Amino acid sequence: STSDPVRQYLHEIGQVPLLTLEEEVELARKVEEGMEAIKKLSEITGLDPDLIREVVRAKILGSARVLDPKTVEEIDQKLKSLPKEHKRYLHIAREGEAARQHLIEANLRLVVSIAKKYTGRGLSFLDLIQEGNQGLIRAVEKFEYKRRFKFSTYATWWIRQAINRAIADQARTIRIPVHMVETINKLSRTARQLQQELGREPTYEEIAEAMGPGWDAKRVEETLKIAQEPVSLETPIGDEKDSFYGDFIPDEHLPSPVDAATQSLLSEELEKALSKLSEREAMVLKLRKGLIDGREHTLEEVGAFFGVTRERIRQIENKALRKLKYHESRTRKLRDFLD
Amino acid sequence: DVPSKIGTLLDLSATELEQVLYFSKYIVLDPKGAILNGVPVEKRQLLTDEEYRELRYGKQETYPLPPGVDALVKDGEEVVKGQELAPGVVSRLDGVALYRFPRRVRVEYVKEPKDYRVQPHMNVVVPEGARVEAGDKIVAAIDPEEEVIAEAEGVVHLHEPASILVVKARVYPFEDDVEVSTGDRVAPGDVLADGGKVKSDVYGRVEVDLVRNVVRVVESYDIDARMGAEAIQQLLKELDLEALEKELLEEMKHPSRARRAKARKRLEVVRAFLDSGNRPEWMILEAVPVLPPDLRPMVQVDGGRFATSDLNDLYRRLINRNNRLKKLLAQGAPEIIIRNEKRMLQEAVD
DNA sequence: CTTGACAAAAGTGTTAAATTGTGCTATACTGGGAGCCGTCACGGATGC
DNA sequence: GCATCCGTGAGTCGAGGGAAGCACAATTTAACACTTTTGTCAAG
Repeated sequence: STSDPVRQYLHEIGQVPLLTLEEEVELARKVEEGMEAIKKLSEITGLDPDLIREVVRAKILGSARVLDPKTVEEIDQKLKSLPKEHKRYLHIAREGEAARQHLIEANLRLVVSIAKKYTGRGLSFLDLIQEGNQGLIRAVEKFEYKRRFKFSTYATWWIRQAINRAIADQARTIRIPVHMVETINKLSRTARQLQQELGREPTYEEIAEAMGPGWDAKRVEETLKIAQEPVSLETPIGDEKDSFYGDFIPDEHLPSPVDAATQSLLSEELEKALSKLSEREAMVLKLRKGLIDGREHTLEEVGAFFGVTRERIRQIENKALRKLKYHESRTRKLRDFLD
Repeated sequence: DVPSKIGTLLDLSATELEQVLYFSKYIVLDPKGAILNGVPVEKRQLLTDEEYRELRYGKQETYPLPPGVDALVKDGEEVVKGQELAPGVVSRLDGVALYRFPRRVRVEYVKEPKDYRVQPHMNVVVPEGARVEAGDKIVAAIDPEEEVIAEAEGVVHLHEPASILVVKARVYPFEDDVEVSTGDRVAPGDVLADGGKVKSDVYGRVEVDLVRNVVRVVESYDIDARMGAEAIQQLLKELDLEALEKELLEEMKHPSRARRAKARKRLEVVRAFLDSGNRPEWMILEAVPVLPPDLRPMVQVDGGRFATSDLNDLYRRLINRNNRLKKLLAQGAPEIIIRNEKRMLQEAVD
C-alpha cells in the first residue's frame, strides 16, 4: 500500500526468500572467510583493514552509491596488481562482502517479528524496525557458524538489544540516561506489583522498601519527579478547539513596562544624586559599582585608571559613599527604589 | 499543492511524482544502452522495482529439488525455457544450470564408485569431474575428523543437488589469473583473464567462480535509475528554462484548445522561475532551517512541570531519522534498509 | 596621599566519587493491527 | 461530459481545564587543600 508505509515495507522484505539451513551456513561461512581474507590483504599490502573493507564494499555496492571514487579506483587497481596467489584473497573478500548483504537481506522478517512486541513505548513501528535492523547488521558481523547455532538464535539478542536501547535514547523529549531509564522502569514494575497486592496504590515507603538497600521514600519521590514528561503547549482545553495551554502561560523573561520604567527612574535619580559628588568621587563609585563598563572594578584595577594607590581609593569611595547617605536623609528621594 | 510545481516543470503526473518521491518506482536518468523486453530504455522512464532488478542484476531463479531425487541436468549445462531440470521441476528461464548443494559426491577411483554423504555444515571444495590426486581435500568441514579426502586418484561427480540455480549469464573458462573480480561490470570486448585472451561478449555483472575456475558474466546493464528527491533534484538541475520556454511557446500555436491550454499552464510556471531568478532545484531541501528556540519554547510552568511545543517533537524525529540514515550509509547496509530510511526521512520532513 | 601586616574571598590544581555511555548475551524464533459511517455538504479545480 | 481531490464554514466572553541487567571504560562533578588576589586595619 503506497499510502501505508508499513505495508510497503512488508511487501519489499517479502520479495527475498527465506534462507534454508544449507543456504544460511554457506552465507555465514563466506562472510567469515571474507573477513579473514581482508585481514591477510592488509598484511600483504600494509593497508588499513578498515580502508580495504570500504573499497571492497564500495565495489560490491556498485556505482549506485555516492573517500572519493578516484582513491577507491586507485586502491582497487593496486589490489588487482597483486600476484596470483595474493589476488585470490581479493576474490574471497568480494564474495564475502556480497554474501554479507544477502545474509542481512534474508533476515529482515526476523526483525519485524521481534519489533512488533515493542510498540507503544515511545517509538513508532517503522522506527523500531530500523533500530532493529541496525542490531541485525551487528549480529551478522559477530556471528560464528562454527558453534553450529542457528542465526536467529544469536541475531535475536542483538535485534532486541538495539530496539530496547533505541527506546531508552529516543523515546523522551528530555533524554534520560540509560541507567536512569532502567531505574525508572524497575521502579514502575515494583510499584505495580505492590499495587496489585495491597489493593491500592503503594506509598513511597512501600516502594522504597520493595526496591532494596539504598532506597528511601525521598529518593523514590525524586525519581518519579525526574520521570515526568513535558506537557505540550498545544493541548486543547475545553470542548471548543480554541483554547490551549500556551494561552495561559505568561512570559517571565522579558521585563514588563513597569519593571523597565522603574529601572530607568532609579538610574535617572542616581545620576542626579551622583551629581552632588565630586568629579572624581562620582567616577570612583561609578567604577567600583560597575556603572560605566557594566562590571565592577577592584581597588587595584580602579587605581590604575587614576594612578592612585589601592588604599587611597577605598578611602575616597568610603567617604564619597558616606556623603550620599547624608543627602538622602535630607530628601528621602531614593529610599523608595530599595523596596 | 495541486497542481504540483515540481510536476509541472518535469511533466510528471501527481501519481508519477509520488511514486518516485516515496520510493515506489525508479526514474531512468541514463539508460546505458539498456533493453527492457526488447524495447530500448529511454530517459525519464519510470521503472518498477521488478523491472529495475531485471535490468540491473539480471534474471535468475532457484528451483528446490525434492530430497533424494537426482537432477536430470548436469552442472553447468545451458537450458531453455520449459526444460525439465529435475524429475518433477521444469525451469522457467534459459541459462546456465548450477548445482547449489550437492548432497552426495561420487568419486571414481582407478585400481570403485565410492559415495560420500554431504551434510549442511559441509561444502564441496572441488568441481565436478576433476582429477583429484590421492590426498587432495574433497569435502571440507568444521571438524577435521569428518573431513572427506580421496584415498587415491579418481574423478569426482556431484549428485543429489539441493536446488538448481538457473542464471542468464555467459561462462568463460580460464586457466591463469583473472583480470576482473566479483561484482565488476563489463561490456563487450572487456578483458576477463589470460592477458586478454578471454573477453566479455555481452554487458553484465561478472562473478568469478574459484571452484569451477570459470568467470560468469550475468547479463545485466549498468542503468542509472534512482528514486526519491535525489532523482527529482537531478532532473530539476538539468532543466534549461530558456530551451523549455521555446518548446512551450511552439506548442502554444497548436490548433487544439486543450493542447494550448496545457502549454500555457506549464509556461506560466516557467515564466515565474525565469523572471524571479529562483532555481527549480531549490524546491528540494538539502538543508532544513531550524526555528529559533524562543518561538518553540520549552518553558517551566510555575508548578515545576515542563511545557514544550510540538515543533520540538517534529524536529527530533527528523534529526533522529537523519542521524540513523548516516550511520546506516557508513555501515554499507542493503538497499532495502537504506530505501526505508530515506522514505522515512522524506516523511519526517513532510 | 602613601606602606605593612592582616584574614577572607576568589582562583587553581589534584583526586576520589558519582554519573553517564557503550558493548554484550549462542536452543530456535523470520510480513502489523487497528478500524469500522448520521462517513458533511458544496463549489472549485484538475485529470479524463 | 463525469470522476476525483481539496478547502471552507460569525464575534466576544466564560469557567472548566493542565516493558532486562550487568560489566566496564569515560566523562563529569564534588571535596579538599593550598596559592594569588581583594578588602581592610593602622599608621605615617
